[PDB]
Amino acid sequence: NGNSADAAYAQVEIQPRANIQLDFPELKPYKQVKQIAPAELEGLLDLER
Amino acid sequence: LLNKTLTFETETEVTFKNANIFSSVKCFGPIKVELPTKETVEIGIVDYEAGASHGNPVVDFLKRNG
Repeated sequence: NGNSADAAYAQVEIQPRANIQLDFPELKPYKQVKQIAPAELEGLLDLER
Repeated sequence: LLNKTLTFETETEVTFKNANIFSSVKCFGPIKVELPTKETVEIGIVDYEAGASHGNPVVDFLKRNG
């Protein structure tokens, strides 16, 4: 049966390359962020300081 | 068969489909064993038949193994 039965069969593999990442922090959706801090904190801190 | 020596005396008839694909293969003729006199004697037959084929698997087998 030659090399048309044993060639459309031998699959292609994918060796990974190195996507080096800067590892900036995960920002969560605002609704999840208000759960962490007390509700009273909004408007309370001077962020200049 | 163990420690015996075998000889395959083989003819192959072959009709065609294209240049490359045989529409029929036949490969026959006797298998012989060497005796302790070195005379050979028919013990067996080759009896390969086939339709569409890109080769004769018998002669391939015996090129590698024999």
